[PDB]
Amino acid sequence: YLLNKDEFDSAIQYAEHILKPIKAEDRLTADPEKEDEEAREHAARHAKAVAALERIAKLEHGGA
Amino acid sequence: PNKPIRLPPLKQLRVRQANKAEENPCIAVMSSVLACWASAGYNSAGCATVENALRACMDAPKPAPKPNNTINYHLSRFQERLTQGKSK
Amino acid sequence: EKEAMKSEARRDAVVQLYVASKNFIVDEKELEEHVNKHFTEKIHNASGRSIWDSQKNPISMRELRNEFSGFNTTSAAVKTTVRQKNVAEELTGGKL
Amino acid sequence: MLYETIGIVRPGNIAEVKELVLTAGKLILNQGGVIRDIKNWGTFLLPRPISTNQQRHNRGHYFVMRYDASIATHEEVRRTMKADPRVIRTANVKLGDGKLETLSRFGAIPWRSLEEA
Amino acid sequence: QQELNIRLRPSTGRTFYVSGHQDFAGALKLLHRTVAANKVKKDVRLQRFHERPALKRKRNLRERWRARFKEGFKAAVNRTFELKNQGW
Amino acid sequence: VQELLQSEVTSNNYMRMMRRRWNNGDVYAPRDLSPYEMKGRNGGWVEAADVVDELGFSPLDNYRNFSLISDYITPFGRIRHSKETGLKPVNQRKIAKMVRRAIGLGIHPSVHKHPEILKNSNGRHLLPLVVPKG
Amino acid sequence: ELENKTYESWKKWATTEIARQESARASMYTNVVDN
Amino acid sequence: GVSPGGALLRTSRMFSLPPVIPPPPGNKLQMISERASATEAYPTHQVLTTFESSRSRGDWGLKRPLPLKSTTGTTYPMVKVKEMDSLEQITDFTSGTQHGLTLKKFQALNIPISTPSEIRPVQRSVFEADTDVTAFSPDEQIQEAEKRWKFSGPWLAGMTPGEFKEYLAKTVRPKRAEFRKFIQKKIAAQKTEAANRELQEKPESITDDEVTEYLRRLRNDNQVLYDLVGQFLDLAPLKPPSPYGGRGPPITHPSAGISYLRTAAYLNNHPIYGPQKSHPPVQARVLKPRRGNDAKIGVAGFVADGPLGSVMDKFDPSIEGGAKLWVNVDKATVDSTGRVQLTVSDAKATDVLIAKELIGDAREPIFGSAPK
Amino acid sequence: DEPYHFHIYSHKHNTHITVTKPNRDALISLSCGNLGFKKSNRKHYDSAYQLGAYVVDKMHQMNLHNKIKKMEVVLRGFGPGREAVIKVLLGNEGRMLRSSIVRVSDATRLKFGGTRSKKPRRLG
RNA sequence: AUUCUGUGAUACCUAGGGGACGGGUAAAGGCGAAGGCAAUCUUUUAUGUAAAAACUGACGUCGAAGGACGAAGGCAAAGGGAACAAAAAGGAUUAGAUACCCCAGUAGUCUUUGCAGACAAUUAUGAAUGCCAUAGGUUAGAUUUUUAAUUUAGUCUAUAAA
Ligand SMILES: [K+]
Ligand SMILES: [K+]
Ligand SMILES: [K+]
Ligand SMILES: [K+]
Ligand SMILES: [K+]
Ligand SMILES: [Mg+2]
Ligand SMILES: [Mg+2]
Ligand SMILES: [Mg+2]
Ligand SMILES: [Mg+2]
Ligand SMILES: [Mg+2]
Ligand SMILES: [Mg+2]
Ligand SMILES: [Mg+2]
Ligand SMILES: [Mg+2]
Ligand SMILES: [Mg+2]
Ligand SMILES: [Mg+2]
Ligand SMILES: [Mg+2]
Ligand SMILES: [Mg+2]
Ligand SMILES: [Mg+2]
Ligand SMILES: [Mg+2]
Ligand SMILES: [Mg+2]
Ligand SMILES: [Mg+2]
Repeated sequence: YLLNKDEFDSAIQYAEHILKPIKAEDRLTADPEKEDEEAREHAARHAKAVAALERIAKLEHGGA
Repeated sequence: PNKPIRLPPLKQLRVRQANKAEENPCIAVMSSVLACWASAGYNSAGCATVENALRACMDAPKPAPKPNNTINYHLSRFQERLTQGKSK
Repeated sequence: EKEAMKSEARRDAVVQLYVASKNFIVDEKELEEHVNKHFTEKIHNASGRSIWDSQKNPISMRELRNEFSGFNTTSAAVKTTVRQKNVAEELTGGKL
Repeated sequence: MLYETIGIVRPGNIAEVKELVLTAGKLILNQGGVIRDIKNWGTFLLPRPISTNQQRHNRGHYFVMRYDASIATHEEVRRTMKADPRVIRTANVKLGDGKLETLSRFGAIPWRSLEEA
Repeated sequence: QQELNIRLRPSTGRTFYVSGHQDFAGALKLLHRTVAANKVKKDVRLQRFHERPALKRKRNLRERWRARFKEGFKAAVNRTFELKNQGW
Repeated sequence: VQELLQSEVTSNNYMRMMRRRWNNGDVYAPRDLSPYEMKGRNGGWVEAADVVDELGFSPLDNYRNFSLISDYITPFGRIRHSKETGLKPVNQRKIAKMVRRAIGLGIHPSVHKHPEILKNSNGRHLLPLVVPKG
Repeated sequence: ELENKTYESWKKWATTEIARQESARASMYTNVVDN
Repeated sequence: GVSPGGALLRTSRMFSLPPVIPPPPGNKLQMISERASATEAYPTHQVLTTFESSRSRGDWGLKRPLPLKSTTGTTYPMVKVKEMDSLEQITDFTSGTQHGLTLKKFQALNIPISTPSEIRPVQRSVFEADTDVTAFSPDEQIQEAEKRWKFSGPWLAGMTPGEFKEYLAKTVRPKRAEFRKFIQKKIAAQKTEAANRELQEKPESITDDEVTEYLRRLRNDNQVLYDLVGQFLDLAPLKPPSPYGGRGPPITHPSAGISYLRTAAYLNNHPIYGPQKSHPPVQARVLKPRRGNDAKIGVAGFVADGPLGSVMDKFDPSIEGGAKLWVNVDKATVDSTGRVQLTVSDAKATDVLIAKELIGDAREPIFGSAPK
Repeated sequence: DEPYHFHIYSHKHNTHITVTKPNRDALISLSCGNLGFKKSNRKHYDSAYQLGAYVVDKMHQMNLHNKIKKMEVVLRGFGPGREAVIKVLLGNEGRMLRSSIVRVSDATRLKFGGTRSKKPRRLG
């Protein structure tokens, strides 16, 4: 799809940043067990995205 | 869907039959009489009414014809203005 | 700059494909868990044994025209939010 | 490329339709593909009674599968499906225009809505 | 149905049912309009003999022009009365 | 009291002749009540615009929609002309090819509308059945 | 007042046009046998 | 810079004709009739008039004189010109009385046009200086954006799925760079509000990476961002989090130029009966009786819903000229589609007798022969 | 339960009328030649009308106007009998059967391509 | 009339098998150098068109010959064979009837591999370049105050100068 490893990696790093769960705006009432779990759900959800996207953008899966 | 075309130049823009050539109003009545004879028989009594209606046709006068339709006169006025021209 | 615009447009398409990757199946574990959940004999309100039973019919033209001619009335609320969000994402560049 | 396969299997036994989905699914994942969605439509009427493998079928168990795979993988799904005697009929299609913007808007298989394009 | 299966055949599509506001004579009229709109009678006449591709292409061109000429003629006839009404 | 029933018949009769649906805000003149305006010389219920562009969907990507196929075929399974659909030649070809694909793939009938759509339309209990005959 | 005079013209047309349908409708059947 | 001939044509009268405005919008996906067409919601062409000495000659200031049969005889000379010269070498014109006299009949009701209300009836004029404004400053905040009525951006709920995609692709997509600047100007207010609030005990306004982070912070609160996005694209408010965001903003002036009165809070001083309690009634025509179970009435040429309350229930061919009903026009407003909608209400009994008395239709006159 | 059928096959040279059971087994399969009409007299509109009246009459003898509660009329072909037989059912002969009709179908056979037809005739 | 049918036809059904063909959509529509190309999925192939930029920098047009492609029919080989149908033959019509019409019917049409090279293979108009005034349609885009105008490349209709 007219992509390259550079543009592809730049998009992944950009999507992970804008979708990164923002922690509590303060530390007073910051709930730990609810923030640490969102970090794993984002990390796990991120790894799944990199795997799926690496397979869709693969040039070996293209046509003529 | 496209719009109506612009007619090419014609020798004359007109309709063949300006006035509707209506049909004899009783040819339909006879068909009803002929329809009963096929289902109820000839010398039956059920068809005794339709036969009276058929006899009533010819005893009545023929309606007079309508005045001619002036459509063709107006079509000839706007021909060059409505089509691509007029053939010579 | 003209080639950057083509690169930024090519990037937004990958960010949208990144968000949509939540529901994809990439390993046999998710495949099995997905099939065992949706492929059962009493999933379509069993009674009913077809998607036509649970969901009446696939949306037709009449149903697509009534959404913009007949009603206009509250369904426009949920429709106004999804559109109000798309304008923000495509303008902000993010995925609000 | 993004493909979509509609499979119509014999009705009556749910274990059969589950074995075909897993067989065609594991074949896509092992070959390096990505399955985007698998919808389970139940058993309803066929376009007309069709006979296959010495049986007269009036209904069929539908199911749609949308996946990103290669040409070789796609041609093996069609070959394995067609070769199986439990499938009444199969329909395969290549979704989208082949571009990245249109290909990024294909998610879940719709029933009460359209494919935005 | 769950017990008996529907008879899915070309006649299934050309079927019209009798109901409260539609009697047998009403279903016949509806059947004739749909059979005419779908040009079932024309197909039976064209499928009686074989028409090689060139003759079919040239027959369509003659019929397609007469349809445009007739449609463009009705627009000029009615455009003439729109102007006559204005007094031109 | 039967004399009251015939009134309902005469009333609905005239209601059928008023071939117009009045709406709020619609301006009308003394001429909009004459026969020439109520007759409705327009013998066609033309469509406003190209729905394929207004709804913004790709037909080929929606071939699996059985209701969409039955909407663009006549009861006899014949694709509808652009006169009825009111589509542009480009969108007419996409919807025609969308019908041929569904029928060609063998997921939609070719001589009538989908069976599951006939089960819901009027005449449900009257659909032609197949007696086992044995 | 102009609407009144125009409404009447429609009433006469409707009254004369409905008689056409009811008459042509009843006469649709070939009940001319008078059994 | 222009020749004396070109200078005269500019200020000419025929050159001052307004362009033909688009017709009143209707259901986009709904079917319509293309051959025949009735009167429109509001006029789209200008109505023309002449002197009585010129009309007899057929001169209407147009290219050619109009035919006398179709333009003479009536009382009000009114004409609508569709093309000053068509391909038939004729001036395609029609009568303009369907709208010219609908305006005079409406203004005869002597009622203003109020802002749409929700259902404490408070009829507020639409010409108020606080609401009727179109010129706004970039500093214009959000709380005062609801008073406006003319927005540059479209109403997202009213667009079709196709028009919305074309909008996202050709209007908002190429405005990303401009929007980032719009944030920087806000940051100038964010760093100065906290840096200048203690001096009484501007910032660089140019950043690249700080903007990217500020937008992320707003992902937890989507409402504060929509107010920031809408303010930039100039979108009409949608939901309360007020100015009747149900059907959308009006496509025209709230009054539509049909009436310029600002209130109906006045009493009619009768010659013999002194001031009146309510405005004089107006006779309406019944259209489409209940037996849709809703009735329609024609008041001053406009169609409205019958009063909330027979003649409006069942059709009666015995009534001459149709069924007619005396009513009082309570409120008049202009919806978002350009239509003029009236909230008609049934008229009192004594009032209809007072009105009929002047015109000479009252059977028992309230004056002279009214002992009780 | 499926209704009875009143197939009416009519073409340029003859007309066939078949009354079948719900399972589509023929009860009365007659043609214009069954009434004695010879080679060319079978195409006449009048001969198709008598066949319709004859079949309707034979149904009464078999006591089918009481046995048949639901019936379907299937039309095939556009010959003279398509209109003739309809006026029999719609006329005074089908008075008893007209009330049991629930469907009106058309079974005219068309081919979407199909085998090649005869070559056009040169009559002149 | 020859012909089919009591060895049960036509008509109405059920269950299996086979071969080709391609209804609507469809249009003055499109595509290719031409011949020609119209059901559907996947795979695969060279041009062409629109708008913006960037790039090469005359790298272009025509083209005897050679080579390639080239409708239908036909030859050769191996398949296929439902339908249609030269031939051969029968029944009619006719002064006579090879014929036109009819009952039937083999090559052939279809598949694969070669041969063959003739066509009203036509726009009765070789290809290409520069240029000359308008109008009304239509096909695929582009721009816009996307209503409707403007514009690029096609195609057709009717005219001006000629
Ligand atoms: K027989
Ligand atoms: K050719
Ligand atoms: K033959
Ligand atoms: K011979
Ligand atoms: K052109
Ligand atoms: Mg022959
Ligand atoms: Mg001769
Ligand atoms: Mg047998
Ligand atoms: Mg085959
Ligand atoms: Mg076709
Ligand atoms: Mg080309
Ligand atoms: Mg060359
Ligand atoms: Mg050469
Ligand atoms: Mg050859
Ligand atoms: Mg050969
Ligand atoms: Mg051979
Ligand atoms: Mg060939
Ligand atoms: Mg060769
Ligand atoms: Mg040729
Ligand atoms: Mg040459
Ligand atoms: Mg062409």
